[PDB]
Amino acid sequence: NVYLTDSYLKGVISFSECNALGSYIFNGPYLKNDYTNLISRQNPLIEHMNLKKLNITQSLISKYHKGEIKLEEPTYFQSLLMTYKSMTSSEQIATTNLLKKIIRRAIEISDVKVYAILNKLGLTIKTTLLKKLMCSMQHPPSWLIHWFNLYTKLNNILTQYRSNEVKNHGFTLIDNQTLSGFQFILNQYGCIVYHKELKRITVTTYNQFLTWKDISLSRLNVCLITWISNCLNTLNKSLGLRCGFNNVILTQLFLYGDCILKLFHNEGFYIIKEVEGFIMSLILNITEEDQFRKRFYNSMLNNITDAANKAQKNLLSRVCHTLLDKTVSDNIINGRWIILLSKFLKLIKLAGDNNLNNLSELYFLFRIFGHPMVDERQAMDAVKINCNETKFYLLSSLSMLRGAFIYRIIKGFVNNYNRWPTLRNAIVLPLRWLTYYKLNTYPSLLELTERDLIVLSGLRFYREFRLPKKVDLEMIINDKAISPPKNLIWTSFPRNYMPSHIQNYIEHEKLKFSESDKSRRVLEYYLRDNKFNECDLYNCVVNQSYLNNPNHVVSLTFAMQPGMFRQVQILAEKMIAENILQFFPESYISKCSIITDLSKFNQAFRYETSCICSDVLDELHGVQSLFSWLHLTIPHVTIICTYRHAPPYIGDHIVDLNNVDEQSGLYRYHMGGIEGWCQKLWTIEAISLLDLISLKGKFSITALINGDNQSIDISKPIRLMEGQTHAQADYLLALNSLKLLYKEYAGIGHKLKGTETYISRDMQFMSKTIQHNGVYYPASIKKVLRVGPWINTILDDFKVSLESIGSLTQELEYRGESLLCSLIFRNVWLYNQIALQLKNHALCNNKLYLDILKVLKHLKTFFNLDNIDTALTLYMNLPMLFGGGDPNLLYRSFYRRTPDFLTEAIVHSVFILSYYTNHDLKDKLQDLSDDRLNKFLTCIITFDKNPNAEFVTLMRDPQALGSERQAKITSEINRLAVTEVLSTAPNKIFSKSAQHYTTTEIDLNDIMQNIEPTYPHGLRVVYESLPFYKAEKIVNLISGTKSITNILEKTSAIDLTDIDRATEMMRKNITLLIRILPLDCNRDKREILSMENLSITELSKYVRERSWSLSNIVGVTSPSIMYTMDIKYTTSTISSGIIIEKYNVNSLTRGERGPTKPWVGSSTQEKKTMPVYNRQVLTKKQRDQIDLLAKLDWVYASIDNKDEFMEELSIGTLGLTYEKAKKLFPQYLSVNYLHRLTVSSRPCEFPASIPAYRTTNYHFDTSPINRILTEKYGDEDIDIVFQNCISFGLSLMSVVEQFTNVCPNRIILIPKLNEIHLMKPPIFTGDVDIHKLKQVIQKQHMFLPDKISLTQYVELF
Amino acid sequence: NITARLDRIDEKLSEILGMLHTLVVASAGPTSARDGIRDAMIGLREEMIEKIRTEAL
Amino acid sequence: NITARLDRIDEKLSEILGMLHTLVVASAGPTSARDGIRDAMIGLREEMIEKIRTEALMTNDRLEAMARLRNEESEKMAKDTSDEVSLNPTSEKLNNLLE
Amino acid sequence: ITARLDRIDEKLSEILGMLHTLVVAREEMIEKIRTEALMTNDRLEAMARLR
Amino acid sequence: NITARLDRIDEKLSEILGMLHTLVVASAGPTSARDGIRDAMIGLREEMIEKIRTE
Ligand SMILES: COc1cc(C(=O)NNC(=O)c2cc(C(C)(C)N)cc(-c3ccc(F)cc3)n2)ccc1OC1CC1
Repeated sequence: NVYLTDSYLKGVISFSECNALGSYIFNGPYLKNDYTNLISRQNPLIEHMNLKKLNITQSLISKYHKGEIKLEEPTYFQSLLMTYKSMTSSEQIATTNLLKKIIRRAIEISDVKVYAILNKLGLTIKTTLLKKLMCSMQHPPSWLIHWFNLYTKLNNILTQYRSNEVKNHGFTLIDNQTLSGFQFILNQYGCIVYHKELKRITVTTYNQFLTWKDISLSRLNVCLITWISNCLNTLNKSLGLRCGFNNVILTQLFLYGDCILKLFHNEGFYIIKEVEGFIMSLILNITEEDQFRKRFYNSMLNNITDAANKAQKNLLSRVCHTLLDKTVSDNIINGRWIILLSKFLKLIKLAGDNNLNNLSELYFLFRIFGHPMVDERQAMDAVKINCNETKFYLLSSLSMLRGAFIYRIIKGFVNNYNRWPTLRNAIVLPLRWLTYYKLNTYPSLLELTERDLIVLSGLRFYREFRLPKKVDLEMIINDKAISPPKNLIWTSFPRNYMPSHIQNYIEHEKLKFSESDKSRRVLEYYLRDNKFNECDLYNCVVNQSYLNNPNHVVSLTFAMQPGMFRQVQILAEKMIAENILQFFPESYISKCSIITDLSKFNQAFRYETSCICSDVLDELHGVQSLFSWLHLTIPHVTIICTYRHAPPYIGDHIVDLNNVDEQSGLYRYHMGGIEGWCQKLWTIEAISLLDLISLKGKFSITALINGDNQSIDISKPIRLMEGQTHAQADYLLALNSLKLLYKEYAGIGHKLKGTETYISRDMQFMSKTIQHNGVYYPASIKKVLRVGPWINTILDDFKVSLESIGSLTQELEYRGESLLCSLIFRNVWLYNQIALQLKNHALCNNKLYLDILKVLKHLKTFFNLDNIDTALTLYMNLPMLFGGGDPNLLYRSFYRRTPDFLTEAIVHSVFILSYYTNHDLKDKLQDLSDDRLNKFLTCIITFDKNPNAEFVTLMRDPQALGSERQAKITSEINRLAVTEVLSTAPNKIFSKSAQHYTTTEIDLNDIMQNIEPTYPHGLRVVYESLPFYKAEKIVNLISGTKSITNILEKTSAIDLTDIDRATEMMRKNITLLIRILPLDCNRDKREILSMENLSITELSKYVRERSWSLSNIVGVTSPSIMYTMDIKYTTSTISSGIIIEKYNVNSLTRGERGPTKPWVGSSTQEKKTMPVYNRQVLTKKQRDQIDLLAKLDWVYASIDNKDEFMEELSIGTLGLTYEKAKKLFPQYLSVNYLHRLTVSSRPCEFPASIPAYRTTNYHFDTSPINRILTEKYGDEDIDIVFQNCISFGLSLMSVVEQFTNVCPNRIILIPKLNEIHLMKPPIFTGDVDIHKLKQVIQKQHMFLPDKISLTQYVELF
Repeated sequence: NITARLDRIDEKLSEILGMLHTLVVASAGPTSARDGIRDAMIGLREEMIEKIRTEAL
Repeated sequence: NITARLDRIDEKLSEILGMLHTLVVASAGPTSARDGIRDAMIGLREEMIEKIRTEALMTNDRLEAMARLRNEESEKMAKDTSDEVSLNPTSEKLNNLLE
Repeated sequence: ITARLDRIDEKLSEILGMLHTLVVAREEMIEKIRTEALMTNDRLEAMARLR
Repeated sequence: NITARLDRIDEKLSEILGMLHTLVVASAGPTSARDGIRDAMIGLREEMIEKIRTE
């Protein structure tokens, strides 16, 4: 049993943890004089005792008591570390030299892709572009060397701890040499830093060290991106990013923010958090007129300075009674800090340069200063007041809200179901309204009156929707934790922090809870439930067993409650999402915009304001209190901070926490809305309020709610007086509507705040996304701060890390709009993980690296390469599908989606190999004196056939290759272990499923065996129609965790079998290229594949079929647009091809807009006739089980066995019998399912690699290719995605201007007809194995959907 | 006139109904659920009557 | 007689819609001893603007409550929606240093 | 019509008596549940006869 | 007609008088005016089952 610790911050820096450790170590309140400084020193944690008992720390402690060293705060040492400029002839020369190598290598790796792209477009370093870029990036600037050095030192302190803690448990790294001057005692339970020259000590947590490492990495990345980009832009102004930062200013920015966090302790983050505000103003000062920006600027300065004043107040109040009392600067008491602030902000405005690109990208600043040590008990105290406060409403205000909600529901019903909801109360309406009931129509907002909204509030509905009667296990199961039941809440605190009467009370309270109640995690909670049944959730919502339930608590850590109430919370949110959000699609003409933050907005809600609208959804679903569960239950439970180190003080002989007296971090009578819970109910009530305001103020509120930001838009037709301008009118309308918004929100318990609300004339910062004049200003750099060695993996998986580096790094291309800056940055951080950090793997010390070295020897001899260095340049270019190192296929630089990954991988390999073979990608494939591409393709098509489980595999990945011809993935590797741990689960729903899993994939493989043409996507649909699709979604989820074996073992340790499985997986995946590409004459093929008249898509066809032996596979194979289309820049006599034209008049169109409509590449729809019946009678998990079976009626109508097929497949799943079910099936008017089937496995849309706005610059004409593709294939469906041709041309327009600094006037794409083939719908011969089809349904019956019952079919009509 | 004044009486007596209903819905809250009174105030509905039948069989 | 008998019913229909357009409801909340919940409390407007003033119903920001229940605009509410927003004394210092 | 209006007024002056006892502060309460619950039940047994 | 409007009123005016009894009986008490809203709901359920198993 091994423990692998985090390499990045994934969690929170705990104020309570740092306070407890430091307070125990130094025998006095360290950070705050709370109860997590008292119990920490009376009864310390064993992990803290071990840290303090060390010989290194026992001497620092003694120095401190004798007064020789000054105890400080971790932000002080953050400032010290970050400005650590310690140099020698052996540290600033062995870091400059390593950086110079990384940069040269990344440019040399990028060179081959750049060569391929320039060769295709027709435009150790072969490309003169990267040859010029190399003479520029020869000497890293001192600012960049600074953060690279700091990141290397911090990171390889962290690596040295992680590997050594994997090797032996309890390891404490004691390091005083890596960083000169500093001395770390690092450990997963604490980090003690001592600086000798200054005589200072901080105690902090492992997460805070992770955060320091993250800060150094993030500033290294900001500097790297910036200085790659500035060199690019010194070469071509259109080759780098849109921003133009100067990095001496940026480093000064870093140091002044560090100084702010040094003066202000933890509190300083309050000030840093107002940075967003300041940047916002600088954007507004460019985009807005005087009154809007002046008002925002003044409110923003008030916000910043109240943040600073509150920061000083809290700092001096906190630090007064602690050991940090004399660590408060005199620049805080005497108010000189205002100058420091003035210099910080004044630097931001200088980094922005009054340029909207710099300003929008400057949002990375909000993330580059670390994270605060959030105080858990104080954040609860700030919320106790807002949630106990009594609210006073006019009964008329509640009636109008209820009525405006009921109006939305009546309107949505009439719009969807062509009907009014069935009224229990029709006698309540007047004649004017009761006449709207009978005509099934509604008045518009214009004809609506507030009396109408009062009268509507009396209507009561009959049930229109139905509860799902059997739990959806895919919605109740996840990786996160679960609050104990109330009586076991004390199990969330260490046994040492709890008094004896609580320890020996909770040793007896466990003897009366089920293993599921004591579980401590959701997955474990359900897997351990030996009395589980699918109808237990449903019986709770009907019997209302979640009311006055003595097991209820709320535990703040993010809030959580026991499983029985979390179930109801998720069900209530899900019913609103499925059934009710259809009615609320928002989830001079003086115009205006009002932006509000609804983060605290849940706090102000009460039962009187929530459950008047939520009571209308109770009636629609025929339930009592399901949607009102929160405000009816939480007022009776105790809200407690259950973070580990922040226990409550429990008075003697109090065991129940409803009897534990209130204190910091523990209170009662919380009225009003734990956040997240019921977030969807509060959104539609807010939209109803907006509709009521629009009525009261006579303006046309458009709305847009997304998370915690409500972006109202307001219009109000007026005609202005003389001397009043449009801007003045808009400002007046904004100020008036703001008054009304305030009054009406206050009418229901909600007091807005000038800080969190503001007004603009144009929709600013709508999605944390600066769109201005249709142009888009990205925050791309912010997305890429934490790109590094082992990101986003489990057990440091080498391939997933590569995948995440590559995926995150094309935010610099998709949004940043720099292909080459994304490329070079990708290659820096890829070369670093392959060539430098691979030998340091925490679990596989250099195994993976020795495998890479022998894979490179193989590559060297296969392609007869002159070096093992030039063999790594090749390994990191050829695709990851063939066991290579390239995570981003070259096609994704032009369009984001493809139906056929294998053709893209093969085209990528061809293009890359052209670098060494000097083939020309514009010219047809030809014979050349060197055969390296012939050898590559021959080893690809020629190989041993070893098909196994062909059909169950093509089902769960319709693009799988088979015959061990592609790299496996963690789900397949871990599946057979997941099912063997599940076979032992006490909950029989998973036990029996996992016990029958292997047999069910044996016969799920036999079902579609004998259907002579193979359609893997139809196979996908058959798969999803069956209860195994849902059985192994729970398996695919559990196989993504770490330590699958211990899931039921109650440890965070990774089992050694899991380590070995992951290690074998990684080593096989690394070495795949040796097997895929053998040297042995390419399998005794002394005659290599010929390239004259070769079509790569026929080759891909052959490789895929051969890989399974399958005589025919239809569907999947599709050409490559990159390969298929030959790029031209003039119209010759040929007069063929797609034509992409620039409609702008200016040569450079990056960061512009154009007349054209944006190109969303949407798939032509699935043309069908929807039959007439009562949709709402069926639950959504019944309605898409019909659309699946109807899709199978469509695809497989021609099989010899269809009547029996859909008879057994309709009775098994739906419960109807294929003639009662055929009535509900949509009837497809589309002949070709190959072209039109919509299924999980197929792209829904085909966008370009281009921000949407930019597509609006180009006009595409596909007319000349429909003339050629018609007179040859007539009007038959052919096999080349239509959307992706346009996507390719559009992206091609950008990429050419990136490398040329001119946008082409037009580009003509001329296809390779060879690559284009007919795609007509086959006739499916053979039967279905109908006894095997029933075997799947029977052995996986527990995951079957709800049966369309008999009291549910008669009322379908 | 007569048969038009009852229109006003109807339109106002409907507004009274809306008022008094929203007041019942809001007045049956955390302390009614606690005392087992909310269902008597908002009235039994489909999924609970269905259960009472299934018990009747 | 049917224009008089009908008018006396139309006067009890304006004072039932006056007594109902006047009610204020206090959200249910913790008791003053704060050991339990007390029901949502319904009462006439003016009798609700004295129970806040008396602090009989515990409420914070009581002056804003009285002002808003009255069809009246307070100072903080007028401050927060004003056409021009006034810089606090230290934000005038900051603004002077940024200039 | 006179009797109808008299009966309307006699009930509208008894609404007020209750509407004053409300801003100052079961058989009739539990006959409106049973009646409506019975109506939705008999509306549920209309769907049970079609099956 | 004026009897199709003088009969809609009496049924609209009996809704109001039923929604005033709920509010007054809930507010009035408690612990002896609410314990009786629970016993009498036990009665509701256990007499609804008795009218249904005999139809
Ligand atoms: C959404 O998944 C797919 C879509 C398509 C698709 O769209 N096939 N295309 C045509 O059927 C078509 C037909 C015709 C005709 C009727 C002869 N004039 C012309 C053209 C055409 C194209 C480009 C041009 F520039 C001009 C014309 N395309 C193909 C495959 C797909 O995925 C499956 C492989 C897995």
